[PDB]
Amino acid sequence: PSVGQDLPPVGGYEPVQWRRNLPARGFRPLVYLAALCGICGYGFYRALGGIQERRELKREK
Amino acid sequence: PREAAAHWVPFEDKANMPDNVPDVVEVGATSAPLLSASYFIGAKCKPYNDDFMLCREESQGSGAIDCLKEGRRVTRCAVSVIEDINKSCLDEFRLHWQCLEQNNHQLSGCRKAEALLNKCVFTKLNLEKKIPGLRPDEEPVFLKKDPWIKPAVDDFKSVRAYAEAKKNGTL
Ligand SMILES: CCCCCCCCCCCC(=O)OC[C@H](COP(=O)(O)OCC[N+](C)(C)C)OC(=O)CCCCCCCCCCC
Repeated sequence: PSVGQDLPPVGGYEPVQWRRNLPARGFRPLVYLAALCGICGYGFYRALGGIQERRELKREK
Repeated sequence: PREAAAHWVPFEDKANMPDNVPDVVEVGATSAPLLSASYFIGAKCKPYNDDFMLCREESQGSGAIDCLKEGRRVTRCAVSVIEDINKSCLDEFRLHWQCLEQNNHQLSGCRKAEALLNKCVFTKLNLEKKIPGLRPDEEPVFLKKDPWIKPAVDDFKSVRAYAEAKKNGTL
């Protein structure tokens, strides 16, 4: 006979996940390129404005 | 002229000026008050400064000893303007040069004190601050509102005095 043996459940276990699960995340690459362009352009706007004002301060001094 | 190199000692000369040379007062302001007053000195003493420099050029090598009387005029005019500032606008002038002493002598760090100083000097001395060489399109930076470059800490006494002047209506 068989009494007290480790055995599986009558209905079985729920299925486990074994297939590859690496979902794609993130905006499309051109969105990141556009954001980089916008950040750099705004930074250049600020930096060149600062350089020009610094030159006028140099004139005053 | 180059700065001194490896080993040097400073030495003072104890002689007096030759008695033929007429004596003159010397400017007693230090670097910060002088920088604060520089534009007013320029405005008032331009003809004498120009004459002194022209004399020096025309002397063609003997300028120190040939322009002493022109230099005497230059120094007297500078002393006169600083005396006038000390008589009519001392509080604001002191605000401005103490601010400069806190801000590495950068005029951009002291615009609030400078506004009061300029208004005082214009109303009681009829001197105007002006930057030479700009076109009418170009805006002088000291008149600019909302500048890119601002001081790290707006000067305390200057902020208070500026707000008070805005209440009073002087500025
Ligand atoms: C190859 C580069 C081509 C880029 C063309 C972009 C022109 C867009 C028009 C906006 C300019 C503007 O209108 O802003 C003017 C600004 C700031 O000057 P301001 O003080 O505000 O103007 C007042 C003029 N004053 C001072 C005489 C009174 O000037 C700039 O420098 C900012 C230009 C934007 C940054 C572009 C850099 C591009 C990235 C370079 C990476 C190698």
